[PDB]
Amino acid sequence: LTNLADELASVAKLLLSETALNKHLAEPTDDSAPKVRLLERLLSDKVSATTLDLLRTRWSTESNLIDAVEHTARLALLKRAEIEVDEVEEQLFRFGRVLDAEPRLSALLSDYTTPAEGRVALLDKALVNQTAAALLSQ
Amino acid sequence: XXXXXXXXXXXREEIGTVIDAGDGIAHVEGLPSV
Amino acid sequence: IEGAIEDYVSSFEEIGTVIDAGDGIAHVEGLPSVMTQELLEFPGGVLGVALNLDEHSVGAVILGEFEKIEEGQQVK
Amino acid sequence: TAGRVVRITGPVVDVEFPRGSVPELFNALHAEITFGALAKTLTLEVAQHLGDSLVRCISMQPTDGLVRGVEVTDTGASISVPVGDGVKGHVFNALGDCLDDPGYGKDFEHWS
Amino acid sequence: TAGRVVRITGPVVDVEFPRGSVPELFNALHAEITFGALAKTLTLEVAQHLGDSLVRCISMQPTDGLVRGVEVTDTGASISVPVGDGVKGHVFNALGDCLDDPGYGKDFEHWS
Repeated sequence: LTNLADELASVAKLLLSETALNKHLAEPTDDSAPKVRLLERLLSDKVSATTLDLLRTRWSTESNLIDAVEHTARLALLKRAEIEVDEVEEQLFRFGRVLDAEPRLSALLSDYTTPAEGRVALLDKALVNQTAAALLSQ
Repeated sequence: XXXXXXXXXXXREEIGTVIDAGDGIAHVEGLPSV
Repeated sequence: IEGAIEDYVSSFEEIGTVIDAGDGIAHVEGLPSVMTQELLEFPGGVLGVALNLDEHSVGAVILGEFEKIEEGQQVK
Repeated sequence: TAGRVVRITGPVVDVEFPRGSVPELFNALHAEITFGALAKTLTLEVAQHLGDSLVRCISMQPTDGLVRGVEVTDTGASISVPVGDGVKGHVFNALGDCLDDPGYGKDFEHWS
Repeated sequence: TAGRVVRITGPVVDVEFPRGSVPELFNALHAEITFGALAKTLTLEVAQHLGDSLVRCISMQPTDGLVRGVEVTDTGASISVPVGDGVKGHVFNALGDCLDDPGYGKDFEHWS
């Protein structure tokens, strides 16, 4: 679960950064054969077999196709915590309380218009349950 | 407070670049101080 | 990376699908090798003229009974 | 390396070039139409830059038969016409091709 | 606590505010212009709420010299005008300051 969530988070980073690929793969086809063709070309060097097998699964637009990778990664990592459900949920509401009580910190956290590495460093330095912090870092 | 203020601390002339041009209009990206 | 992405995009008997239709015009997805003003055919025996070729769909005017056209039909 | 056709709408054609290889305004670009009896070399003129290495062009011949994805080569100069005292007597189209003698004027001084 | 300018087009200025601080319709906002001969305080009236904490405003002085990302302070009330007996015999601009004797209205009763 932890290995697969890292593979899905890292391929989501490749998908949001490779905009030319994103805007080309976000188009429906009459067969899977080209979809598997680029999947075999690009997924083989840096990703695990389970992650590739899941990614091998039609979406309406590129934003939704990218979001669906994060959604699977969140599910995976939360299933990994469940395999501590009360402690991850309570810590995650508590981080939501800290963010909504501090509107300058929540706005400074709006990092899509900024370098995401420096954002993740800043959040990990400001922020406890390890998996709740992992979801927040994801 | 403290950790956030330190992260804000850790965060010549201005250059923009032309991103569109035609018919005597040009759109420039950057120049946050113009 | 980008050259492998471009090589793949070049690699694509081709059939398209109607993604929108109305009033005597339809939009086709696919057909990555269609000529501008190529004559299309639709499943009801209906023809169309590929006037507008966008980055991701082809705009076709319909010739004859456009009532026989609906979303998700194939075109060739 | 050279550009590709990416949109066609009547006589207006969009062409995408590599990041650094984008033509100036009013350059002449060639493109090939190879269908059959309709086949010819198009001349396109650059009219706008649309951003992200994409330019919008105006076609000097009917685009009929042009297909998305064909290669387009940038000549690096505007549309040119033959000039000289030997231009008198003859009939030309806009591109400076002679209609009375098809090979004529190829060796004359060309102005933009 | 205060907002900042996001977009400017002619007389219309869009401003953004912290999550709870969004001002009502028809409040007066202030913004500062800092360049040379154009340097003035600018007063700016709220016309619409655009969602996602954005607010769209109409400028009273010309927007020439205004810059993106400058601070905007909500005054918490509408534009206000001096009213009273001592208003008779003076000339006011729209905003209620006296053209023939500057500052004259500052000690009157003001109305929305």
